[PDB]
Amino acid sequence: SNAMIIGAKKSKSGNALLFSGPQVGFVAPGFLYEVGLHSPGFDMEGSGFIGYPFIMFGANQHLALTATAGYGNVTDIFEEKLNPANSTQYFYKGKWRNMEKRTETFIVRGEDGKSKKIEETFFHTVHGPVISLDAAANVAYSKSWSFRGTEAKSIQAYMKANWAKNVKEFQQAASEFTMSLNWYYADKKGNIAYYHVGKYPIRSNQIDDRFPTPGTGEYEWKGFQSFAKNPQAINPKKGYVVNWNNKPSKYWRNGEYSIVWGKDNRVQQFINGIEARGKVDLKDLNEINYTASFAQLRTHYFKPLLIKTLEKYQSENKEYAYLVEQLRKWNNLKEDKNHDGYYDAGVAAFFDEWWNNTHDKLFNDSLGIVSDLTREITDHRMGATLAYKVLSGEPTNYQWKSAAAAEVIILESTDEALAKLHKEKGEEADKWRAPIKTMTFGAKSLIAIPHGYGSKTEIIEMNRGSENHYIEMTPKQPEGFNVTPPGQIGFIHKDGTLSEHYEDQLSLYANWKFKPFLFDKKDVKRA
Amino acid sequence: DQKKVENVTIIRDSYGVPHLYAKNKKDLYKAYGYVMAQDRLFQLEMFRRGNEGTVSEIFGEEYVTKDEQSRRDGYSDQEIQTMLNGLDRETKQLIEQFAEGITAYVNEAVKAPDQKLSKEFHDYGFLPRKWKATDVVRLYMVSMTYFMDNHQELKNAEILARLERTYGKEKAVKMFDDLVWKNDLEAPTSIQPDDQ
Ligand SMILES: [Ca+2]
Ligand SMILES: [Ca+2]
Repeated sequence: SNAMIIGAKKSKSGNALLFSGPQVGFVAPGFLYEVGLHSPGFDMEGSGFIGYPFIMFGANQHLALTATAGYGNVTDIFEEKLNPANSTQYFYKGKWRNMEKRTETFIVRGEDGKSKKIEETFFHTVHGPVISLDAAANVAYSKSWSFRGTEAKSIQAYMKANWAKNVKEFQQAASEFTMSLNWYYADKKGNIAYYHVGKYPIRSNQIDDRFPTPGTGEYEWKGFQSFAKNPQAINPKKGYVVNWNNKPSKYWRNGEYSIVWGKDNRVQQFINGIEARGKVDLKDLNEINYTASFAQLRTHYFKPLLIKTLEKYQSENKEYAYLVEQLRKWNNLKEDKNHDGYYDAGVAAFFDEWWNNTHDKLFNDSLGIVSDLTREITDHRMGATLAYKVLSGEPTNYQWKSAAAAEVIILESTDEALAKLHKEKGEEADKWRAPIKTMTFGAKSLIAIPHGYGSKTEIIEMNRGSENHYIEMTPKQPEGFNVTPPGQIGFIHKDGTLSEHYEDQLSLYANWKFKPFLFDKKDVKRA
Repeated sequence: DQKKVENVTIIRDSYGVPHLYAKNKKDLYKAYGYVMAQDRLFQLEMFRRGNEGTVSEIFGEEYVTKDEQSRRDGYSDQEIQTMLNGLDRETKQLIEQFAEGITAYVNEAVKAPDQKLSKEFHDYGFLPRKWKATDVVRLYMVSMTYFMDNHQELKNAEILARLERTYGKEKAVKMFDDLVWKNDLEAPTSIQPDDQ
C-alpha cells in the first residue's frame, strides 16, 4: 500500500493534499466499501475495508486520512521448552505448565453434496496458540500478538478517527490503535501528520528479536512502549510524507521482518516523483502513482549498474552498445500506452530476463540449498537490497562476490538474455516487446476463501492500490477524485444478471480516469 | 435515488455509492450496516465464515486448513463480547446498530430471496444468518489481522539452522546478517529523526 500527504508549502494551491493507495488485491465484489456518512457534526466520504463500520480512505469535514500496512513488530513466536515425559507440558517460571486444550469440529461439504465432520485439537500456552511443533527437539512454538484481545479497541480507535476534527483528536485516536499501521493526516488548516500506530512491546534486550524467543519465562514482554516512542511527526520540515510500506524512521526496527526495509526500496518511486518536482497538485500525485504502478522497480539501482558495466565494453561489442542506447532511452516503465497488448519498451523484456539471470547467478551456488526460504528475501517485491550491495561492491557481512566477480555475472547474464531474444525474436528491441501481464478482479481475496464469483474482465497488471483517493483540503471542503473498482454493488441476480454497478468502475481504473469526490450534499444529489 | 429507510435518508449516486443522512449516530450506523448488506451480503457472510472457520461448510475441503488456522488463532464469541464490553458504551452501541442494520437486510432478503439474495446463495443452497455485534468484530479481525501476522521468526530459525549445518556457525551468522539485517541505516524512511 502507498500513501502521500503534501503540506501547504509543498502544494501549489496552498492546501494540504492526500493520496491513498491501499493494496488489498483485486476482487469482485471488491475488498473496499465506499459510503457517505452524514449526521450532526459528522460528515465523511470515503471507503473502508468490507465490513468495517468506519472509513479508512477519504475525508471528513475537517481532515483527510489514509493508511498503509506498517509491518511493525507486533508478532513474536515463543519457543516453549516441553517436558520430555509429557508433550502437553512446557516449562514456564520454574514449573511445568499444562497447555490449554480445545477440540474444534469442522463440517466439510463433500463434492457429492453431503457433508463430513472433522475434529482437530488446538493447544495454547501462556504466550498464545501453538502454531507449530518441533517434537524431535522437545519444542512447541506459540504466537503472541501485541494486539491480542484489543482488536475491538482498534475498531473504536478507527471510529474515533472518523469523528476527529483536528490533530489533537486524531492523534488521541492513533494512540489507542493497537495494531501495526501507518496513519496519514491532512486538514484544511494546512497541517499534515504521520503516525506509525500500534502497541509495540518492550522486549528483553538479551534476545535476538529476529528469531523465536525462549518461552521459559526470563524473556517475557515487559508491557508496551508509550505512544510517544512510536514513529510520528506533525508537519515534517521536508513538507510531505510518502510511504510504500517502507521504514518509518532511521532507527525504528521490526525484528524478523527487516527484509522489507532495505536500501533498495520501492518507495524510491514516490521519493523520486516528489523530489523531481517543485510545488505539486493532485495531477502530479496521479502521475507519480502512474509511474509507481508500471515501474520495473529493479531499474532504479540496477539499470545504472548494468549500464555502467556495459559502457566499459561497448566499443568492441556492438550488442552492448545497442543495449546501452535502448536502456538509456527506456523510461523504466512496463506500460501499454497504445493498448496493443504488448509492453511498449522492448528492452524491458531484456532487463527482466537479465535481472532473473543475475539474481540466480548471485546466490544459487551459495543459497540454492535454502532458496525455498531465501529467494523470497533476496528477490523481494519491495527491493533487492543484498543483491544491490553485492553488485555495487558495497560492504556486506559475508563476501558473496567481489566487484570483479559481480561484473562477470552482469556480463554473463546479459549475454544469455540477449542470446535468447536473438534466437526467439531477433536483434531489434522492437521485436522483444513482451505480451502484457493481465489480471482479473477474481473471487478470492487475501483472506484466502471465496466470497463471490469474481469478474471476467481482464485489465493490465498494475502495482497499484486497490482504490485511489486524491483529496485537496480546500478552505471550503475536501475536494478531488477517486476510484473504487470493480464497482459499488457486488450483487448478482439469481438468473445470473450482474448488478449495473458490479464492475462499472473497472473501465475508470484501467484507463486512469476517476470520478469526482463528493462532499457537498448539493453535489451528491446531482451525481 | 433518495430512499428513506427509517429516519435516515439514503441518496445513491450514479455509481450506486450510498450517501446516508441521519439525525444521530445511532440511526446512521444502522443504515451503514444496512446499505453494506444490500450491496455485499454474500461477501459479508463469507468473510464472517472466514473468521469463524466455517468456509468448508460451503466450498469444501480445499478450505479446511484455512478454517483450522482461523480457529486456532481466533477467539470465542464470549471473548469477543468481553472486548465489546470494554469499549465506550456509545462505541459498543453503534457497533450493535451496525449489526442490526445488516440483520435488517438479512431479514428483508429471506422474505424475498429470489430478488434480494444474490445468486451465490441460490447456487450453494443456503441462507444468510442474522448478525451480532461480535460478528462485526469478526469482519475486522479476518482482514486486518492478515497484515499483522507472520511466522518469519520460524523461517529465520530454519534459514540459520540449514546454513549452519552446511557452512558452519561462523559463516552462517554472517550470511544471515546480510539476509535479515538488524537495521539497514540506508533504507528510505518516511520521516527523518529530526521530525519525531
Ligand atoms: Ca517478532
Ligand atoms: Ca503497447
